[PDB]
Amino acid sequence: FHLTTRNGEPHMIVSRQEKGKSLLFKTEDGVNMCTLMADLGELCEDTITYKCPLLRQNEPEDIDCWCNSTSTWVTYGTCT
Amino acid sequence: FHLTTRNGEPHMIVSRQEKGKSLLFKTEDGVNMCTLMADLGELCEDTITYKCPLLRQNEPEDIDCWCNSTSTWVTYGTCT
Amino acid sequence: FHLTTRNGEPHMIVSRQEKGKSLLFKTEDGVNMCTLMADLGELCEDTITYKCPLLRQNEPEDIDCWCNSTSTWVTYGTCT
Amino acid sequence: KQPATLRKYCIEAKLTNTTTESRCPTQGEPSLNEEQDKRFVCKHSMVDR
Repeated sequence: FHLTTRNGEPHMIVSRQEKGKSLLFKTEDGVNMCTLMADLGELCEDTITYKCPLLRQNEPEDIDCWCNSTSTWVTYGTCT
Repeated sequence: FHLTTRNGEPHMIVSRQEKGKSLLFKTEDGVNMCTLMADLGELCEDTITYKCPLLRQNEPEDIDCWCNSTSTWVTYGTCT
Repeated sequence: FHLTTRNGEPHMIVSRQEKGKSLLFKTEDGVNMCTLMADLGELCEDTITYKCPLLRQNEPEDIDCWCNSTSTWVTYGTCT
Repeated sequence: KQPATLRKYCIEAKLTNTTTESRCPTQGEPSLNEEQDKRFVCKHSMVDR
């Protein structure tokens, strides 16, 4: 995935071949591990973009993306 | 995931932590690799169960699950 | 499959167990490879018979059977 | 006192264990044994394959 930013915050452009794998990227505050559980398809015009909240010792609820060290934005296409 | 059977055929009970990762399980006919692209959430009462077809050198169409050596059934919850 | 002829041209009587596999048969002009993508079922009274065109570096359109060296006729049943 | 009950109507329900089965063109209507279990709701349809 391509690591960029959105208003100072880290942003992940996730491609199709990353479905099912732990997303890791270094940050001043250590190594960040986001988990993507998404309709994740091929990167195209039909993108969706939203935030993966920070979750410390809390079970996830009503979400398919979350990181454990620093909240991150994520973007991926839905095409197939 | 828990490997069981459904009428002689292999059945995969897939949990939340497996979203995005290649599913591999040994079978008399070699190693089987199913690909799960699913609303895949937490295992709960709201399950859905269906089949992942065998696909030999054919692109997938209108499906989010398929194996490449032996057709497999899959089950997962949608809760979050 | 049983290889016979229909007016000098090769004819393939395709059975159920061949669904999904490349059909190869030797011919004076080298080895012919027909591709069957068909409702292909069990050989019975309800047959259908038609031609698989020769296709040289052209993508197939509106067809489910074609060969790459010599046009061939094909026949199969639809029973199950 | 204790008058005869005519009919019980369900006004709220939940669904569980949703299962799907399908066959290729030419191979008849698929089936699921739970289609014989009176606790299930089922539907038959046709879909492109």
